[PDB]
Amino acid sequence: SRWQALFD
Amino acid sequence: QPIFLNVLEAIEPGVVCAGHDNNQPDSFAALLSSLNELGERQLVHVVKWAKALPGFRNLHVDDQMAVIQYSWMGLMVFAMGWRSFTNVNSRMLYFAPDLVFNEYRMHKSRMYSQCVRMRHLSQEFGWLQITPQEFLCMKALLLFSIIPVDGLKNQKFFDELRMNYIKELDRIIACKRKNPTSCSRRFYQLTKLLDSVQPIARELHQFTFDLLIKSHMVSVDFPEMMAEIISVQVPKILSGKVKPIYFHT
Ligand SMILES: C[C@]12CCC(=O)C[C@@H]1CC[C@@H]1[C@@H]2CC[C@]2(C)[C@@H](O)CC[C@@H]12
Repeated sequence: SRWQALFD
Repeated sequence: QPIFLNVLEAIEPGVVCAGHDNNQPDSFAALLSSLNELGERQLVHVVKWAKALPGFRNLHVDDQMAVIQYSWMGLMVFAMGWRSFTNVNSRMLYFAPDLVFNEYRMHKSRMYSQCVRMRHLSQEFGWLQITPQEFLCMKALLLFSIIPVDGLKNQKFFDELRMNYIKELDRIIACKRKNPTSCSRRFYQLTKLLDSVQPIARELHQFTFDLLIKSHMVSVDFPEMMAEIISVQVPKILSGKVKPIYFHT
């Protein structure tokens, strides 16, 4: 998930 | 020293290209697939921008993801309106340097009525003589303008943060005016402008959701993050679980 990786 | 404005101007995202092949015909599939890619790309910049905003990190990590997931449409449309205004004088929709919509494309994309409304928004920047500072404070406020009706994890800090950004906008208006009637008139005009963004974002939300459902039948590609947010978060807005915060009734 690129999204979670964006926050992480 | 205007610390707040210093920050907003410093973190403002730069140019983002859609990567559109301007050589191929203006088809619905091609135009929308490129608009989807642009969104995916701008999503990255919106996340980095938001995290660098004053006080944003005080929000619970889950609330941070939530407000971004609900407000991105409005945030992107508002900034696009500003780009159009400052670039093509609001005569065309300046989505990206490589993806400018003329009337033909507005029709081809099958979202001409929505594009007309976005053009109107864009013209308002001109009609109201919105300054770059007003634009920046208003855009920051749009991030805090849509939340779940059941509230956020730490709703109380979200409320304080939103209140502070309203205070900053009011301050920017008063930092350039001495008369109370003028300040009061301006604050009215700007809060009215902010409110007008929601109806537009709503139409786009409905449009993109419907498009996602049958994207495989119309040959429209949806990037990963866009597909996830549109099938998980957008439906919460369309079903009434998440609602905009209007200034006026
Ligand atoms: C946010 C974007 C892309 C970023 C921008 O400049 C504003 C523009 C408004 C229309 C959106 C588009 C992203 C992709 C969408 C959501 C399409 O699926 C239908 C409406 C499009």
